[PDB]
Amino acid sequence: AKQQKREALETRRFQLEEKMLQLEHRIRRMEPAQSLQKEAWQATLDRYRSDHEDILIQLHPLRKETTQLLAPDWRYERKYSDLPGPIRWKKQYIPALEDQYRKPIRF
Amino acid sequence: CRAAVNRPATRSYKRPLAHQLVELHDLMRERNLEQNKALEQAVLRFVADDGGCKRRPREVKPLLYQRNRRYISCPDLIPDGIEPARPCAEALPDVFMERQASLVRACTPEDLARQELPFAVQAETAYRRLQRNKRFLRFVQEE
Amino acid sequence: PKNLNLWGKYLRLVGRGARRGFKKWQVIPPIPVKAYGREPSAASQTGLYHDEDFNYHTKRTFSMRRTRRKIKPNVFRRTFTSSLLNVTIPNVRV
Amino acid sequence: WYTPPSKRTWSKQHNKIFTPRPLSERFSPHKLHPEFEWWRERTVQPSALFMGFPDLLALPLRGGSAYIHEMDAATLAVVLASLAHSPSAYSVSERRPPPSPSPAVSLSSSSFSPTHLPQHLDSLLALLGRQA
Amino acid sequence: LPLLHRLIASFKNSPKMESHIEGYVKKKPIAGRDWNNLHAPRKHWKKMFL
Amino acid sequence: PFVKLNKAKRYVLDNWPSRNWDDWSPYRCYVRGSRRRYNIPQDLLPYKDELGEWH
Amino acid sequence: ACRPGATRMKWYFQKPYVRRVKSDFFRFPLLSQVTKQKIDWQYHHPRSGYEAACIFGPNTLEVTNLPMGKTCQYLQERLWRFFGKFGIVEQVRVLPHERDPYQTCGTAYVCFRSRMASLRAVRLPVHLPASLHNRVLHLRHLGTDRTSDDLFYFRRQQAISNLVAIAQQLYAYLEERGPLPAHRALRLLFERSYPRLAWRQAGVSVRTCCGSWLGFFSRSPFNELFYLAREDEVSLTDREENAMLEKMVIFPHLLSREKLQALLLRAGRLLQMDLQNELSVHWRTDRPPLPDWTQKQIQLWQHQDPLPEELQIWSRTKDYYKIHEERFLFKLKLKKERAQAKQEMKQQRRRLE
Amino acid sequence: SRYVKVYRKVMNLQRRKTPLPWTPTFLEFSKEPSVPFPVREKLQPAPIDLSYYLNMEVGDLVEVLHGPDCGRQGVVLSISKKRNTVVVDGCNMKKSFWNPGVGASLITQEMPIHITNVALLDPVVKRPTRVKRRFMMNGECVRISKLSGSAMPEPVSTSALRQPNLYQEYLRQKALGPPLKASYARPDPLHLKILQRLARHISWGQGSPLPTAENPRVNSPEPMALRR
RNA sequence: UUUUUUUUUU
RNA sequence: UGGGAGCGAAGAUAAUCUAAUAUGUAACUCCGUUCAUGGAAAUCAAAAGAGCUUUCACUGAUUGUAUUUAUGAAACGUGAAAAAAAAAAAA
RNA sequence: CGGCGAGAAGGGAAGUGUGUUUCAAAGAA
RNA sequence: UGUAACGGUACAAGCUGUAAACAAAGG
RNA sequence: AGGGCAUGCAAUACCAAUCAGAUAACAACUGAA
RNA sequence: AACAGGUGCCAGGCCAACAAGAAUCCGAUCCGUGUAUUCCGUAC
Repeated sequence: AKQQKREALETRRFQLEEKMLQLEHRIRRMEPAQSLQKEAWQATLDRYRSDHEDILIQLHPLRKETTQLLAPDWRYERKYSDLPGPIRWKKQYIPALEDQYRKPIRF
Repeated sequence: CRAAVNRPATRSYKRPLAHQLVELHDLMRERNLEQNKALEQAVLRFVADDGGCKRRPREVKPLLYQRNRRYISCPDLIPDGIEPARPCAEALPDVFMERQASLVRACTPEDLARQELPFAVQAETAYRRLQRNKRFLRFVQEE
Repeated sequence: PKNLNLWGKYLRLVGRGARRGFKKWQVIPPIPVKAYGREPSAASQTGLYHDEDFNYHTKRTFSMRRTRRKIKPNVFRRTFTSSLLNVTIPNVRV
Repeated sequence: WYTPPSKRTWSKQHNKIFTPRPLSERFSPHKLHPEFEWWRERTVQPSALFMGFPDLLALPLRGGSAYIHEMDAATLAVVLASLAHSPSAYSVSERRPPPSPSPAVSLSSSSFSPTHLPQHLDSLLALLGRQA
Repeated sequence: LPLLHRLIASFKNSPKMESHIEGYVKKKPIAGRDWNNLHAPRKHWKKMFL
Repeated sequence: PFVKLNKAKRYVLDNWPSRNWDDWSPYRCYVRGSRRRYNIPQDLLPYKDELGEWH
Repeated sequence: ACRPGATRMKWYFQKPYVRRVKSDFFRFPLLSQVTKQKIDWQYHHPRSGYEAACIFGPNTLEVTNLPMGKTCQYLQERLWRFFGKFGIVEQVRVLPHERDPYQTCGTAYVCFRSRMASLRAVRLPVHLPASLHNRVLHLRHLGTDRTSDDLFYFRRQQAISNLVAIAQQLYAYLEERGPLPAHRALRLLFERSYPRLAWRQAGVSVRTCCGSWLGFFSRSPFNELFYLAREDEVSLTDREENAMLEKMVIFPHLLSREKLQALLLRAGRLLQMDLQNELSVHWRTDRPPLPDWTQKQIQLWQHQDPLPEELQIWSRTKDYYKIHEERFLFKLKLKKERAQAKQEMKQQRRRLE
Repeated sequence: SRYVKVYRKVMNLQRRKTPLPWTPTFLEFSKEPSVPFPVREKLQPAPIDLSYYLNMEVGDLVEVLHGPDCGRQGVVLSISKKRNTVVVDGCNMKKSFWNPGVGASLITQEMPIHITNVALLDPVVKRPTRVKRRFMMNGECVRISKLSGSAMPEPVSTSALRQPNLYQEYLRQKALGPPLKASYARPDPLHLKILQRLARHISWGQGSPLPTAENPRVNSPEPMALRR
């Protein structure tokens, strides 16, 4: 249910970021000079700033919720529990860990 | 016209036209030649395929059937009270033992002249016969 | 014929059989690898041997004898200073 | 050798030391390939990595676990510094990005926060501190 | 046209049956059924008099 | 005019649009059963590239 | 069979992207206006279209619409050659293909040594021969946001046509009304727009192609159709041109239908030639000469030299051919001898001159 | 080598779909029997419907793993169980042909791809994963992914995925024959009706003469008399 | 001259 | 898989022996087979003319290489099957 | 009662006598 | 994918996977 | 396919110079497949 | 080839959910699809 709203929100944010980056580059290109155009661009960037911040405020809740099962849960593991409806996960490869010398100890 | 009507309707092929066929039919009718075998055969073939406009994939009639084939149920269409004719009272006599004298007779100049006929007359005769021999059974209400 | 830059001038416009049955010991001198279509070697892939690689050759005496032997290329060790990399590259096989 | 080369088949590469070219490689999509072992399952490796550890800046968007408790002092100091010295979201890696350059090239002072706001990392911050 | 003929032609679109391909010829043997085939399993012998 | 057309010939004369004499023009013709029409008095001549070199 | 090299290249057709469902952003992602690709928020960052500027510099170009099946290095040399006309080219960069490093994506960057030199290359587009798929290149200035004229050719064509039609109409008018004033006759001429055919006053095509009314008449094919006469027969701005035109009379030339047609036809070919020549300038104009070594080097970048016959000799099959045949060697010796005799004839002309 | 020819010849038989059609003629015999049949093994594992087991439905989102399309996402259009194949839009286009209709001169069509060469993407993760069915207390069936453990979306409507098959149309047109002549193509119902009328008189006329202006009459058909 | 292709009406 | 690429000896024939055939055959490594291989002329022919590539038949066991033993689907040419120059400046 | 838009790279190959023929090393299913 | 080990079944060239021969009834 | 389904076959390759192993700081250091 | 299976052994008319004879004579024990004669169904 939540995925669908997340999608759209994301898309919108994506678009707004590209427009804001284009406006910032245009403003930077004409630093040593003053004109009406520069003011216009500043105004539009100002607008888009809020227009974008609102999106992130709205988005925050969804991202957390969505990314629920992505991470492991000991509670749901066959090791720490025996209740019906188990959950399994695949081991990752962390160079930071793999490059280190560690003994097969458990305590 | 009979030879050409059977050819394809492609670019690289000579084929007559419908109005040309009617003009030729009238021209032949005028000279007491309307009853032409080749003309009738070409006319039938021309309308057999809408003058070559209609096209269908190559179709071959089946000469054999597989074992345990499909079954289709259908009632008899022949009007009631009709049955095939029965043979004679038991059997015919032997061919070599009994039928040795009746199978042979003296020849005549008429027989010689009939034997000395050409193939086209025979073919025409056959065609006419088959044409004439086309009949169907009638119904009570049809009469 | 076509592709004159490449070896096999007298082999293109011939019978299939000739091509299939062509022997390798009929050629005395070596042939360039680029022209011959030979695959690159592992030692070449690890260095800069622009037109150089392992080749083969055959011998012949007055007694109509023939053999085949392997020959290695000529490689040198040097040092190159790359301005873009901003680091020296010692021991470059060239 | 039997057949001569041409204008299209005169350049070759080593069997092992070569450049992948799926676009210019023989393949049979309409055929079963046992070599690839379609039955065998494979894990999901992280997309973003920093100092050998998962990138903390990509967590808010992409999610995933963080091995914060496995970090050493050395790693943790730099990690901390990273998150303190005006972090940017574009510093993370990309999966098959467009051929054109990325925004990371410039990395100038922007007037907005890309992807997420700075307020979305206190959870991680706490852990970092604890680890410290 | 004949009424009977019309009736008959009415059923032209009915489903057909199976048939063989053009020029279908059944393969038949010439040689006898008796021949040593000692490269066969136990239960697959055909020798009677040879 | 007296040519005994075979299968091969017939195929060409029936398939390839270049043999269509009903729409023949000396200034615009195909090359070999092609779909696109070429300019005979133009296409037969060379031309120079952006660099000014012959092509 | 073995691993292919850079010689072997394959490319398939691309199916156009159509969004069947507008409310399904999952299965039908929205396209991007910058990268021309599907919006991947999950793994791709937003672009701005000015990243190359911070890399190279302000004085840069954005060339797009490149062919396929060509090496990046070859494209770089071609581009350098092309661009060298204007000024000194700094560096040329090409983005390889995503799935094919040996292939070009379709975009490239060009850097110039100067601002004005760069500015001059933005005016007109780049046209490629058949060899290159006839791919028209699109340029853009990152420092100015200036684009090229992609429709130049197509607009010129219509101008040509309009010229033809104006000539015809003038002729007709002359025929129907005898000689007419120069300043008065011109008012009965019209042209049509390139985008959509709309009746307009003549003169845009004249100014485009010919450049002047006077020139129109002074042209090669045009002069055989009409005749101007000075007032006594019976470096100029618009006002002066008009004033001169005010006191002249046009006289037609008696011609047949076939001749007229022929002339009309000829005019078009001439005009077309003009257009072609404009776009097909050389790459070695106002430049010093080059050594033969350099020339050879240049050649090498496109074409390879033939293999020595010494080596080729060995290729002979022993089954049907003799390896070392005295007659075969003698034939080649005679050919080599004849080559010098052929060369002497060409060399004698320089001494004679 | 002097065995390539024969080798190839022999090999061809394998691919050959013997027996082949053969029309009869006058004093001519078939040769199909003389053609050896291909060699095949019987004892082998039984086939399986991978489509059914993988929980893969038409209209689902898939991504290409190998081939030219190293990374490319699409929508499943068609599934063939017997061949164990799928058709994915905008992928694997190699079959080209002449335009049978309005448009350019050449048109291409997508080709089927092995089911094994594709996988189902994760909803949220957007990575290849597995999907399992689960039944509720009420009998409601729900498709749940492995990675994210989330519910799968519904398939796309068939009305949106319906497209015309021009390859089939081209094959149908080719099956008939070359294009018709302009001259022949022109209709002529006025004379066609006269020819059709004469056809019935010729066929069902029983040799009777045609009508005339002076004698506008024709003999009636004769029935089939029974054998008394 | 000693021949020959059946549908009319999805 | 007698398909393609690298390397690649001997028993045997020549009534021992060299070349030569076996054979570029066997073993080893790699590509994994019509969605393949190949390819749209600086070719062939000689005063005529054919017109990318690929399969079959005949020419023909002719020409050629060898000789003490063999090997050789040669080139031009004819018949037949299948027929394919390029979708294309952008939106 | 048919009359000079009369041209299309200057390079490859073929007899070694070439006023002759052909071609363009450089494009996609 | 194809196979080997242990356990159960009637210790077996079968079946089966500690839930080791079945859920068939969601108001 | 409602539900369940220990263990072994040495597995970051749904990707990426080569050379041991949970796949090796440069160099030493080499290559017909 | 009515080899399509079974029924005690060789079955178009018997079991097999849709057509068609418990058919007559002969038979060592001994059923008996078997010999002789004859009827019927069939777009099987």
